[PDB]
Amino acid sequence: MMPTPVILLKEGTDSSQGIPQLVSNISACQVIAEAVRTTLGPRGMDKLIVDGRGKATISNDGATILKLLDVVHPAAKTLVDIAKSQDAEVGDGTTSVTLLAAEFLKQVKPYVEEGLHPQIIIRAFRTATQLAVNKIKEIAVTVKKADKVEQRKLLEKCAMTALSSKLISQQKAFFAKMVVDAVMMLDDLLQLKMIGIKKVQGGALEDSQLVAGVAFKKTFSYAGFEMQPKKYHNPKIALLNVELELKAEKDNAEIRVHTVEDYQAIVDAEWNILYDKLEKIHHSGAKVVLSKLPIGDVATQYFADRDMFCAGRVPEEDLKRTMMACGGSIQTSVNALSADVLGRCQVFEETQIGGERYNFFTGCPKAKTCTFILRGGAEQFMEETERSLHDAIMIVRRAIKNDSVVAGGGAIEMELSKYLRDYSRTIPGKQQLLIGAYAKALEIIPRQLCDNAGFDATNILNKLRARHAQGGTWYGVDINNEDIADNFEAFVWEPAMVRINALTAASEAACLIVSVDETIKNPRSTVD
Amino acid sequence: GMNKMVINHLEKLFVTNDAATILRELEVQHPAAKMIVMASHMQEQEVGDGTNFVLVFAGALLELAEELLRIGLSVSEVIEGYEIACRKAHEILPNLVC
Amino acid sequence: ASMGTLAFDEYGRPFLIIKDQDRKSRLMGLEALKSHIMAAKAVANTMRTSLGPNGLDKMMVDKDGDVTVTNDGATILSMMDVDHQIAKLMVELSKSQDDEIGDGTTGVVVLAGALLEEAEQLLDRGIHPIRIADGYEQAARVAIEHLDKISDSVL
Amino acid sequence: RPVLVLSQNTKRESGRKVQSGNINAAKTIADIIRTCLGPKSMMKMLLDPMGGIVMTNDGNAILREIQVQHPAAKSMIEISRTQDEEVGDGTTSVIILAGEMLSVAEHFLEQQMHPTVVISAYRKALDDMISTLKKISIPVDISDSDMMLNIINSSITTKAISRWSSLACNIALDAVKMVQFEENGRKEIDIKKYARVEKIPGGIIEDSCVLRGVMINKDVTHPRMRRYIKNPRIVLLDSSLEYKKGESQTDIEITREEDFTRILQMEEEYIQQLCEDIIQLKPDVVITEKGISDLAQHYLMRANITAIRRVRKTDNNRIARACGARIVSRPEELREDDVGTGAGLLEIKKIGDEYFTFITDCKDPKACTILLRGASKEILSEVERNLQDAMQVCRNVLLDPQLVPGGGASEMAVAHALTEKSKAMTGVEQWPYRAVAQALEVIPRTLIQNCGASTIRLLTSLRAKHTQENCETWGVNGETGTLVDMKELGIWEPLAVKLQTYKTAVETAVLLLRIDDIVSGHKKKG
Amino acid sequence: MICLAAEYPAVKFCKVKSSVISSQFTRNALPALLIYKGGELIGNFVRVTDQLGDFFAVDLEAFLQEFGLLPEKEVLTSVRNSATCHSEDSDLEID
Amino acid sequence: PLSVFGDRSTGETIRSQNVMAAASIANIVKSSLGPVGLDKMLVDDIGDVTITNDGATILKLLEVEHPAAKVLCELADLQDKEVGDGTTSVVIIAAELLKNADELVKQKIHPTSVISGYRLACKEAVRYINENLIVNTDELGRDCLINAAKTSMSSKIIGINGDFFANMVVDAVLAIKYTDIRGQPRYPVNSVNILKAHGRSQMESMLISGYALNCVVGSQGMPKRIVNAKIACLDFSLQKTKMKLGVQVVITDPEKLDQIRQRESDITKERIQKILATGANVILTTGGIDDMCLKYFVEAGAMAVRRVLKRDLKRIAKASGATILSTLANLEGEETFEAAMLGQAEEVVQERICDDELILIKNTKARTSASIILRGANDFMCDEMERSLHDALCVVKRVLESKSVVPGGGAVEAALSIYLENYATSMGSREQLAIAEFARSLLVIPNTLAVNAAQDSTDLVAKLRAFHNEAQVNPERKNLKWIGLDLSNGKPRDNKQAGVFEPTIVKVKSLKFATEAAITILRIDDLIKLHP
Ligand SMILES: Nc1ncnc2c1ncn2[C@@H]1O[C@H](COP(=O)(O)OP(=O)(O)O)[C@@H](O)[C@H]1O
Ligand SMILES: Nc1ncnc2c1ncn2[C@@H]1O[C@H](COP(=O)(O)OP(=O)(O)O)[C@@H](O)[C@H]1O
Ligand SMILES: Nc1ncnc2c1ncn2[C@@H]1O[C@H](COP(=O)(O)OP(=O)(O)O)[C@@H](O)[C@H]1O
Ligand SMILES: [Mg+2]
Ligand SMILES: [Mg+2]
Ligand SMILES: [Mg+2]
Ligand SMILES: [Mg+2]
Ligand SMILES: [Mg+2]
Repeated sequence: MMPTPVILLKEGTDSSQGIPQLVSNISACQVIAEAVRTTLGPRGMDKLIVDGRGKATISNDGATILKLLDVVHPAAKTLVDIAKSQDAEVGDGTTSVTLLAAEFLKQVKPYVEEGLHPQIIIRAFRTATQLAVNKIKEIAVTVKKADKVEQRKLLEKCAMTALSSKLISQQKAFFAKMVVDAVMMLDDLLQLKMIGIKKVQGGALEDSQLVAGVAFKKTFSYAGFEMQPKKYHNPKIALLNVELELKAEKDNAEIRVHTVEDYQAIVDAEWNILYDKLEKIHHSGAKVVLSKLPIGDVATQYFADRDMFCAGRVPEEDLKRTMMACGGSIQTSVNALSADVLGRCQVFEETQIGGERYNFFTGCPKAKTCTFILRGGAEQFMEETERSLHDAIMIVRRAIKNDSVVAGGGAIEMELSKYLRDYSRTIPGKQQLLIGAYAKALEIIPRQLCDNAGFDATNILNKLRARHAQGGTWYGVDINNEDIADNFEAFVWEPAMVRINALTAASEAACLIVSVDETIKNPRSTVD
Repeated sequence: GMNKMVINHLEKLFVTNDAATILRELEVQHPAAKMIVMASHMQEQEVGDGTNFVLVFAGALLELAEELLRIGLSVSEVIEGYEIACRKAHEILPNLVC
Repeated sequence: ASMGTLAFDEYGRPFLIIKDQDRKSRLMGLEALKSHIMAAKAVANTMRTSLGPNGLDKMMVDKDGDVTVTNDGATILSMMDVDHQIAKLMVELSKSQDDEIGDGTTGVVVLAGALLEEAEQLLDRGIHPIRIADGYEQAARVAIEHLDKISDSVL
Repeated sequence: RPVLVLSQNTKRESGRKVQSGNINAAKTIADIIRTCLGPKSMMKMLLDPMGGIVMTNDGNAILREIQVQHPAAKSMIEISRTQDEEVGDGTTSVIILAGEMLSVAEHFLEQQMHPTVVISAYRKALDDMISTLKKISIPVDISDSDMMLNIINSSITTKAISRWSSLACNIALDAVKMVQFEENGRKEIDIKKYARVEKIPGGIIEDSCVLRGVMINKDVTHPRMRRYIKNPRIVLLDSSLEYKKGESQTDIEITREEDFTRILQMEEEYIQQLCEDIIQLKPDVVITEKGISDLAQHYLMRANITAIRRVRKTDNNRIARACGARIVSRPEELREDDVGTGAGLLEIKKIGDEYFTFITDCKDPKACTILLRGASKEILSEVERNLQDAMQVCRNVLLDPQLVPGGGASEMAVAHALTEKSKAMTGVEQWPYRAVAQALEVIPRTLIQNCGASTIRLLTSLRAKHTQENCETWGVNGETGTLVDMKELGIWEPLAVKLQTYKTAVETAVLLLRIDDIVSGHKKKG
Repeated sequence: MICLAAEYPAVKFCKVKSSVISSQFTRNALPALLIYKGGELIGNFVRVTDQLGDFFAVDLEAFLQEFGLLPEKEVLTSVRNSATCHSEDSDLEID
Repeated sequence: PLSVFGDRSTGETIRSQNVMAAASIANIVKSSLGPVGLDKMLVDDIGDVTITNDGATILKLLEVEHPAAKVLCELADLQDKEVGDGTTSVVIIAAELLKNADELVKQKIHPTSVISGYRLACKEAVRYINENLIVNTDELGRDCLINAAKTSMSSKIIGINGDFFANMVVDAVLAIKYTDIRGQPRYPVNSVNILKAHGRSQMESMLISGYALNCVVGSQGMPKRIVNAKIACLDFSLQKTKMKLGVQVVITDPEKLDQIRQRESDITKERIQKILATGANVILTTGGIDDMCLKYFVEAGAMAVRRVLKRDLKRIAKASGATILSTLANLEGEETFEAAMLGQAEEVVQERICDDELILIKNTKARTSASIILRGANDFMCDEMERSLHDALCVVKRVLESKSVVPGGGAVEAALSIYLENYATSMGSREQLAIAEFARSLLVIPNTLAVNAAQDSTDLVAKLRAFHNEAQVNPERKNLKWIGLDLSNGKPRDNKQAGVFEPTIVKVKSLKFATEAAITILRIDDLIKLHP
């Protein structure tokens, strides 16, 4: 190095190039993977992360844990990004992607240290991943008769398998049945905004319920609200986007009068406008009035005098769910309130749930939405319950799209590893080592399962390898008996697309990391 | 060619093997290198590919010009020789179309 | 074990993974469970003296000097200035019991502290914490059924 | 919690960057003194850290006065010092050659050639270089004074002393010839110890001469002593001529009245006995490396003897060599053979405002002093450096009587021979061989650049001429910038100097090519 | 000091700025020749410019030697001789 | 709860940290292995520069903080002390062993099983080396020593210079040969004085048929060349006699002071006369000589050298047959010196070496000694030449002491890896894995050798393993055990045919030391770092 009186790049630029930087990138990926290892499997554990503000997040979800981590390593951010991608596309397997990518990099690291050209490793990864995806699609079990009973059983089993790693795994059957029931009621797009998630503190997990309709928290009742009846047996619901208050007609409106008679006429005209809106609402036959905009005390007392229910400032999502459940239409004007634009539910009731008042719309026969009311002893408890239910909902939706399942517990990966090793033993030998390394790296998930459960990983892996070699496809890790068992017969079912996406994303991340040979870091601007 | 992870002044990753992208994400301070970078960017704007070719050819030409200056040639003679050779290459190139 | 892993690479080059990783801390494995059990035990032992007819009140002082004398466990834990995350979890548990029922907000903390205290000596003997949680859930189901059995109705 | 493997201050650098940095540092070190080569070189002013000024064009002095941080630059400085110590000439040439070879090595290192191949090619090339240099050499009759003077002149035409060429050549030749010695079958020259250079600012440079003897900056101890003795008999001593304490603790115990006076009288009597022992040899001059007592001065003047005290040991050895005396420590053991007869005149004269002692008419003296008169201290220092170069070249010629054509003719001849030899290699290492062969052209190229002529045309013409059959002596005229024959111009240099330059340059390139990793900042751990 | 270090290799001449190590010491008290021997101050010389000037190596050498602080002064080897020092298994014959 | 004032690391964290430290130390010197290796240039932050390839020197010069890395550094130092060669190989092997053992441990294999497997693998590797991979030097002759020296001096600054330096080293080693009791030829290296001096090229390095002293005569009046030297070795200073602490001179009669002062020097004068009366020509003393005795020796036309090093004086006395005399005192209570105490040499000359002078004692009688004068371009190159020459001398000493050599170029490593991979299947179930990982770890040396040459390491090592597997399986093709790596062309080559040899003790000691270092580091699962 020489002073170079006129330096080329800006002062403070950091550059790392060659094999050492690739090894450092691999080590960083290993470090990132190590942070989420113990969260995988029914014997997994949760991680607690505290931000600068002092708030704590407790999660078993790999994507959430990685996001809460403030990763700044350029190569390590790839694992976080592929975890986010797996979460977005599938919703489950956010830990498997990171473990698989890190294990790929770990397996190919010794060849990197030996001076092997990265392009060869990338080609081997691409070939192995294509073969593995083809094998997954080939051996995935599907039934082409599609009856309601067996479809329900498959959905419930997939939901239980996706749920048997979280803190609600004790009530996994209950939660999975409830999640499948909620999902089956969505119409054609399976929109997540049509499934409500209400978290109410206090109460056990078994106290959580699914509403065959819509339910939302009471919204800032005005004076005179407590005189309105709080139960109806065949109400008609008027969904409005209207401000029912005494207010200026328009922001730029101005009234100019020069006689006291006109003054009184103007005051009475404002009152008559409000009362005309209220009378138009009342004459429609509706008994429950919900508005997106504030409802004043005058309107509240007017509706109370008519034995009618009012609720203003209802959020957008709650009104949308109410429209999709009862079957009305949101009206910005009350001039044409026909029976077509009026909702209908069998029973409306306001009850108390753990110190909160909730309005319930039940008995809807043709509802296309649902609302989850989750009970728990803590804020993060309910948050992680919601995350687990979201994972289960995503899995159930994907199963609805295509019921192609593979046995979990590492059985699918053992089959893939055996197939890949058999393929690799029949090629010249430069690609054979790398494909064998890929197959060996595919063993990470069952080994991690055994390690988390406290087993002896080596013996279980040996038994699994021997069983797969001698015949058997769905033999995986049996956590309860500390042994191996037929996971397909044990109903440890996974959608095939979960493993397909996991392998694809892990391979792409590994190829991207290997392809980089030089990293350059520009000096910071506006450090402050 | 191998991808390069380039981080600019705003913590933005740029992993790519595009020469123009790498140069524009690099804080180049030397003004002669600035001329060569502007030439590469002009090549990118006019055509769309060949920025790495432009940079490599310019670097090789400048090293060989340094060698020629060291052995005794003057700057003007080297410049005239490069101009004549560039004209000859432009004349030759159409005959190489396959 | 603490603060994470600091290697600075095996080639001498800088090894930065997480922003401000030198200023962050990390507890890994069984010692985290021991610390959490210890914190919960401390909170429960503080609460246990205010249980029953002969319980004694705690005399809370807020940041402004205002004085509150109370026996309500939920109120005491709400006004308690804690920093440990498990202590905050205990406070949230008391608030949950207050919201759902309104009574017994002190018994929940004592019961949780006793459960974690027993789980400590269960962990010391080489039992996976998930197994302890599953056994606790089974015993809780048994206790709930027994309560339903021995319950009595009033007019 | 700064857990680390190595120390915090340890810095490690490796790869292509280290090689590029080392080669660039060597190149820039060469570029520092590139312009100080040839008869048309320019002076450089060096500001010494201790406030002095060093004005010179010698490569070794300029490089020594420079402080550097890059270890490759330190290696180049050590190379220059080694070249100066071994032969005394060719420092600039060896630095430039090392830089050029490292440049042509970097050219290959940019490709995928391992440095070991380049080093092996360099070693083979160096062997062929030595062979060709020995081949194109010519013998010299050392008894021919004109040839020796011409060799010294060719050595000193590139220095500031070239304005006075005959005088400097005669001074150097006389000093080297009369410092030559042979005892017990062993031959020596010993320019370092004897043949002292004494510079007195003032006067004119044409007054500089080498004396047939020694000259010191000393005066008589007592003014009554003679300052001009015709044929002195000189006696040299180390022991003081004064009463000194014994080695052991020797406390006296006086209890009588006359013991104190007796002790003082015996001190005087011991001084008298030493003086009588010295006088017994009947000398004329007594020289001592230590003090001479006043009573000793009186007793010596009683015998008409000039005494000089506090002379440096090197000066006393030079006097002993010049006047044929033997240094004696005990006057009671003074033999006749120890008396120095052979000095033909001793004279104390004042130069400027300071007395100087001259013993300058010795017959067959084996040591001498070179009295330099000049304009100032810096000019005299440069003149002394040039005289040192001339004496080193004369000694090299006397020890090794082969000569090699100068003016870049040898460089071009060796380059052509190696290029012709490389045609039959038919291997992968032929390219570095030819490159390091052609790197020898940097010497004629630098000569032409300093002269101011056109480099490319002159190098092309010289190469074309050297492609002929008898043209190994065709080089570059340093003044007119024209192609001439060094058997006509007369510029010839010792084979030893060229051999040392070539070996040192090639081995410096080999040493610097071997490094590919740098770690620094660690404690000395002494 | 640089010149003195050549003839006195035993001494350990070192330099350090005042900033890295008071205000009154920085304004007009920078030149200090701190002499440390045995871990304690033997020479505490300050304001040395008054008795030195603004002086060559001879002046500083004399000033330090007049107080008996400079160690007593004591050939040029080729480069080096030693390579190690241990039980080097000197020559034997045995008959 | 511990309340220990310090930091504690437990479990996988400390194991990974130790492996990181060992791997970093290995990577420091991994680039200076084999002939295609390149040197490193160290700076001591005070301007001192050291260019070297020796692993021990590099690891000693560096300052290391982590203790697991200090273990490897002192392991390299121990390997240098007990063998003299293979200093980088042992460090690399130990680091690779630690890395693979840590991988096994992270795979939930108990460290005790890994250590037992490592011990078994080391024992069986040593046995296999001794029983299958040794070549006797009796049927090879001087060519074996020359080839061993050349192989040792590869990867050093005297590589291509090997054709000359190997002859020089072999002659120097054979010159100092002696046989002790039991008739065992013992070669006492470090008795070859290595003198360095910049100047002429490396080809001009001179091997002295005698001894070389880095000192000159004390007085310019003495002759600088004595033909028939009679060396007198002394261990006392020749100065003016001074009484000891227990003797004090007190004068009451003033007439005795002159006699006292005269005797103070007459004692030394009489000693000098007694020494010179036996015909002594060269006088060597460890102490100093004042000007008076220097003049005494000048008048006699004899050598006199002061401040001679003790080891140099002992070597000179042993070679020339002289006897060290710390004092002049016989068993009769007198003070005498006899001619039987005088050593003899065929010539003593003060020669000039690059503006400096040194004393050459040529052709000592009754015993032959040797010294080497290394000529280089600067101080750093001379130092590196000295280090490489010491390595070559140690290698030649090992080869001449134990007459077994092993093929070079990683052939031994590949053969051991194949044999141990085959052998692991016959022992245990988890120590099986430990032995397999030991075999895999032994492959790091050829991999590094191939990588340093910018060759395809994977293909070359695969071909080497195939050759050795064929040699081990087929019992009619056992000549392939000598197939190693030819880094010049990047092809497998019969190294025994090519003349690439190493002493067997190098491999054995390196394996044993690396195994112990790996076992020592692997035993740690917790670290407590007390705050100072
Ligand atoms: N009952 C079970 N038995 C064995 N393995 C299971 C069981 N349930 C889930 N798994 C395994 O857990 C892994 C996924 O763990 P989990 O944390 O639920 O999701 P993620 O993949 O997002 O980490 C799957 O590979 C699956 O094989
Ligand atoms: N009269 C001359 N004409 C042409 N070249 C000369 C003449 N005298 C000397 N030279 C060249 O100049 C070089 C000597 O340059 P010099 O300044 O002495 O460098 P250095 O001090 O390193 O020897 C020699 O190579 C010689 O060939
Ligand atoms: N000519 C050669 N050809 C192939 N391999 C060699 C040759 N010379 C040495 N080697 C190998 O290079 C390796 C490195 O040795 P080296 O690093 O010089 O020893 P040390 O480890 O003591 O520094 C040795 O194990 C040796 O087997
Ligand atoms: Mg999951
Ligand atoms: Mg392109
Ligand atoms: Mg109560
Ligand atoms: Mg010259
Ligand atoms: Mg070696």
